[PDB]
Amino acid sequence: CDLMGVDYEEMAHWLCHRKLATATETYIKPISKLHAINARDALAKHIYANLFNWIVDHVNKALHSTVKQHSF
Amino acid sequence: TTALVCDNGSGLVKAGFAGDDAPRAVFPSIVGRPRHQGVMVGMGQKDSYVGDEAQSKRGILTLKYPIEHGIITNWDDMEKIWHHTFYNELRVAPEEHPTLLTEAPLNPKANREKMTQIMFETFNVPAMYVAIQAVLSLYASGRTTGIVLDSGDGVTHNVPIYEGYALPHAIMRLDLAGRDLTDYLMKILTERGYSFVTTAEREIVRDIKEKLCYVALDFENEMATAASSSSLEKSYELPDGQVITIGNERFRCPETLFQPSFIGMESAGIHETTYNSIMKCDIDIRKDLYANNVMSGGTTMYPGIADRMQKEITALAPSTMKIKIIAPPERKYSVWIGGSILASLSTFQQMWITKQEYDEAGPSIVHRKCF
Ligand SMILES: C/C1=C\[C@H](C)C[C@H](C)OC(=O)C[C@H](c2ccc(O)cc2)NC(=O)[C@@H](Cc2c(Br)[nH]c3ccccc23)N(C)C(=O)[C@H](C)NC(=O)[C@@H](C)C1
Ligand SMILES: Nc1ncnc2c1ncn2[C@@H]1O[C@H](COP(=O)(O)OP(=O)(O)O)[C@@H](O)[C@H]1O
Ligand SMILES: [Mg+2]
Repeated sequence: CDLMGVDYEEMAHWLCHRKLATATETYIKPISKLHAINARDALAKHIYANLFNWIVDHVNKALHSTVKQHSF
Repeated sequence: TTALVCDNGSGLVKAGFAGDDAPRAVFPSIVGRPRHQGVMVGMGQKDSYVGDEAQSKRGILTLKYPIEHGIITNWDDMEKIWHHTFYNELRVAPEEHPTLLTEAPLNPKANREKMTQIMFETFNVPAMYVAIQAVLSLYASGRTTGIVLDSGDGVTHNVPIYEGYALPHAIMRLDLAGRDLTDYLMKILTERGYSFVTTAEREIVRDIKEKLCYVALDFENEMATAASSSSLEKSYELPDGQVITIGNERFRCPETLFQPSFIGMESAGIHETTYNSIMKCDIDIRKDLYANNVMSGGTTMYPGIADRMQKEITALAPSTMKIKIIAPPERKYSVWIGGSILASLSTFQQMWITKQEYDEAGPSIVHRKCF
């Protein structure tokens, strides 16, 4: 939470629960320790995959040049 | 193509697409007709209203519920409610999507025959299936073993299941209901001087039952407490802004589930029918049924019904044998969530009734394939 800035109480709350919502109502539901672990690992995989896609977008920003590509 | 998942009942209709996390269309299942002489000209007077429209206008209308006790008791209004569900409220043509439909167990066969006939002929749905509510509750709660207790408006039923096999001889059904709790609430409310006669008043009584009732943990102790003291007594605001005060009665209303003798039936309450259903199961599984009790449907939403059930079963069950009650907060929707899970499964895609099989076998096929 310090490294990311997100406030400790919000991470501690959301890691141990998930939210359902119909359009009219919303339920905060507890989840098993196994499902909590699966969700934490899915969040780590999602962060890493987006960091990889971002670093590739910057590499592309360096590699591109303005002239319109006719064929490749 | 995503199948539709539709769960009918007395009370709310719940519909949405399979694979969604929660139902997309939820609305009370009512068909309403005007009962006053329309005086204005060019009003745009309409033959009848469905769902939320009938709720808003309701002061003008006779409200009729087309399903009582999980049986469809006039097919024209039910077909209107499906028409409203597919075209108005999901806005998706049924000719694209398989459909999954939900029924209480031990219903008449004709209800499934007519419901499939109307789906194939009148909506041209390419494929359909009919699931049991209790089975779907297990998918929703994430289990393959347990005794489900599911109680909505209309039917209350227990279905024990053990590693994915039902036990038909142990299935129990009861006609205690949100609805009979409502009619009891009106008849007891009369005691304090408040008389709710018309159907649109019954909807008010239903909203009082939702907001203010709670299941007394020990009945006679809270009766004595409410006799002794105001502290238990709480008040509510009718739509016109009058206030009404309701006392001990607010706990008196949901106990009738535990003591049907109040409304006048003799069959024992949901705790003792749960125990009797377990006892109808063979002796080796019973530990696992006691380990899992899964509540479902809106009539199990009352505060303290989970703890009152756990206590009173523990009093019935042998003292060593661990009793657990599993009441998830979402449980009002869990029959839909289970239907969504089931319809999403790849193995299920084998198991739809298809239109060709209907044309070959006629509407009796449902008994063969579905259950
Ligand atoms: C707005 C509502 C209630 C009220 C006006 C709200 C107020 C707050 O209730 C009271 O406490 C007042 C009072 C009353 C009078 C004496 C008494 O020792 C206790 C109460 N009781 C009444 O005015 C009764 C009398 C009555 C008729 Br006739 N038959 C009935 C059959 C059974 C019981 C009683 C009756 N009364 C006319 C109504 O309920 C009307 C029909 N009720 C309604 O339209 C609905 C929408 C709710
Ligand atoms: N929080 C609540 N407490 C008590 N009763 C409720 C609550 N919410 C809904 N109900 C009642 O439960 C019934 C609806 O049950 P439900 O299972 O949702 O209907 P359906 O059988 O159509 O799915 C209605 O009588 C409704 O008034
Ligand atoms: Mg139901």
